[PDB]
Amino acid sequence: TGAFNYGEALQKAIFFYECQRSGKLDSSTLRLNWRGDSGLDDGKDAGIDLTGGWYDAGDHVKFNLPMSYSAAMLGWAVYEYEDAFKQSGQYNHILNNIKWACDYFIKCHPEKDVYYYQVGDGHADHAWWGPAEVMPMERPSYKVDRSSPGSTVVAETSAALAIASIIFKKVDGEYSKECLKHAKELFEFADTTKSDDGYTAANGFYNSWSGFYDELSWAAVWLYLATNDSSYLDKAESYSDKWGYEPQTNIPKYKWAQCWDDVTYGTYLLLARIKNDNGKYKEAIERHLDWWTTGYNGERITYTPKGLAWLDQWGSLRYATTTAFLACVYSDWENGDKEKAKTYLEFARSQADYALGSTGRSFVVGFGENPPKRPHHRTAHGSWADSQMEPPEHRHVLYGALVGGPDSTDNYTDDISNYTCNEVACDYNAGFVGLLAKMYKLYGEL
Amino acid sequence: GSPDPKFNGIEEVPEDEIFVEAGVNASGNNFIEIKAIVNNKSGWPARVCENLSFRYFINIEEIVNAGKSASDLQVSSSYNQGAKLSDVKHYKDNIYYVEVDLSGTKIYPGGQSAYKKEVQFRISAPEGTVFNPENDYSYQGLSAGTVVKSEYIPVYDAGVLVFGREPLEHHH
Ligand SMILES: [Ca+2]
Ligand SMILES: [Ca+2]
Ligand SMILES: [Cl-]
Ligand SMILES: [Cl-]
Ligand SMILES: [Cl-]
Repeated sequence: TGAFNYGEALQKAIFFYECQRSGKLDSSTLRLNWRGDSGLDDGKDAGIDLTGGWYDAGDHVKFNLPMSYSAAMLGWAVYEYEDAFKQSGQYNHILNNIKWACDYFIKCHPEKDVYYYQVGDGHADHAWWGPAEVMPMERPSYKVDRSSPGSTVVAETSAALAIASIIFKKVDGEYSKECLKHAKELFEFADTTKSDDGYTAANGFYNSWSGFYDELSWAAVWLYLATNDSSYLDKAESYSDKWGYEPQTNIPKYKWAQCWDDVTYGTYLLLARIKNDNGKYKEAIERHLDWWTTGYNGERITYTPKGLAWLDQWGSLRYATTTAFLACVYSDWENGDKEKAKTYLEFARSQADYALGSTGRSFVVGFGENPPKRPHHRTAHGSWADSQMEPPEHRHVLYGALVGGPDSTDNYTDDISNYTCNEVACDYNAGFVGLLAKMYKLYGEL
Repeated sequence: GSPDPKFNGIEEVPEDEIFVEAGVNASGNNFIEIKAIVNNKSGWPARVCENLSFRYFINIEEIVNAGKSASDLQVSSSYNQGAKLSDVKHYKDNIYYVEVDLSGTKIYPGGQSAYKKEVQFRISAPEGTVFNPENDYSYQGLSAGTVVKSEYIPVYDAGVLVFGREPLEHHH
């Protein structure tokens, strides 16, 4: 074992983030030749430089909620499995990409209680089909402030920067400190406003559904891990009664996944390891991972016949691979339940292998047997004529992109206009990178 | 183990990204009129070009041998929005060219009207003077009523050759 080249998949899944770069690029060091300068006027309507960051998906909007969630999850992967990244030769690559997003979040925070959370108008952006470098339409910027706040996106950004402060401590101490300063200020802004009234330009794309208490606790626990100031630990725990319960109960919620909207599940796990007191956070993460694997109290997530744990029709692979990363991290917790860890790790392997080819085909662009070749992605496609069908084949290979995936009976079609199947996105790849790092550690290092 | 470190997305450029297609729009004893469509189908990477120009080369041997000169040629057009047309300019020997300059117009792979711009220009000699297109470098392979990509109508980006070749004999 293993059954697939996890090291190659990891390399490619990280490379995907280079394909998403907005802003001024250095063509002399890029690992590809089909991306150029784009979005260079981002921020100019506000009088501020907001260039850089990542385009969200196959479009060119910069949506800071999924963008910061994705940078946090990549950062969490490096925090847990640094050696796996070094041994696979991917350590500088992953840091370079995480810094691309975090440099942008810093630009987006020009004063203590002001945060720009989006560049681009979703409707206008999606109305045109061509490569990033030649976008013809205006790209407005949007901000939240004390009068019109955005606790969800400000706290997820705080969390990404807090994580960045940890993983950059040794390689770039000055940047590490800069990220931490911004992370503390952003957290205070989100925590003292507790409101999303100002977060409006992402309506219909990235609404805050679960609310901001999960993000407040996620950012606080990462700030605790970044500073060792126990006041942040207290702060994270203080919202445990606010994250959410299963309907009609007082049981901490468990029937969903760690995702751009809901970071409750990873928070359970991080707090369980910190407290190590056989208490409620242990119980909560185990309920969650049991439901995804063997079942909890007679209930279990839907599985496809070919073995995919299937949460929803949108980003099915995204949800399964992200949960598989949490399962990896659980499996490495010394004080965890050893029999559950075995079950969780076998689940993580099965979901990685489904994404990489266990059904007979790969769901990762540019990887493995019969991969998707028509991901829904404007720049990789490379239309010169504002049309998804011209040319009929993509001009470029979007290596590493994890696509949406199949329906609940394993049906999938490789078609540029099939959204459930062929969507790609920052958040689709983020947990997947961590899963691949652990699989490479387990199977690819000797 | 570890993945192949040679991995990259530096792709083969499979097609000419920026070029002119041209054809004969009209002709007579003493003139030729060219339809030219400048294309920017860039992909490696896509880019906006706002300083493109091209040059159409003629040979005036037959004009000179008739006792006339380049100053007897006239460049005209009723179809050139966004394009400036030069008078005939000397290259070398009896080779001259018309420069067509689209600087200030954005041409980019972003829609049917964006990736290609059409220009029409006519070069005339006086009535009764033979104008022979057959010995003109940029006339090679052109037809009436159609446009085709031509390596003999070179394209420039801020005056720097990016596609096609100038008429170098016999000298390269
Ligand atoms: Ca939330
Ligand atoms: Ca001639
Ligand atoms: Cl490791
Ligand atoms: Cl919302
Ligand atoms: Cl590499």
